[PDB]
Amino acid sequence: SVITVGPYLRLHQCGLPKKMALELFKPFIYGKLELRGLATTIKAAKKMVE
Amino acid sequence: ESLRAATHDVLAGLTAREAKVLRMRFGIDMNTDYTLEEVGKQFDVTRERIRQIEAKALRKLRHPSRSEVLRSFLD
Repeated sequence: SVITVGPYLRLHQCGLPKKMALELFKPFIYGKLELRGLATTIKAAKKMVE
Repeated sequence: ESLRAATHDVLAGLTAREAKVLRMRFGIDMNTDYTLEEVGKQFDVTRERIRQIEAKALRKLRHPSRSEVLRSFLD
């Protein structure tokens, strides 16, 4: 994606859009959703993410 | 994978020889499935009783709270 400045950041971090965050970390999200039991199975986890 | 794990543990929840019946009638955790007469030979009781066992097991699992977790796999 396109970059923008955002001066207030600390030197060791970077601003990342949510929607990309979901797209990338989809499987991590599924794992955590199933671990804590908020979702019965992976399919319900997918629906809950969408 | 999740489905095989869940079905294995839920079969473990049911009785021994009925569980083996249901595994043998299908290919669950096993190779080619044998038709009812051959499984009945496997227990040496070879007749409609084997399908009686099948229907009784199915009936016994119909009761909710055990299969709903597997109900989730439908969509």
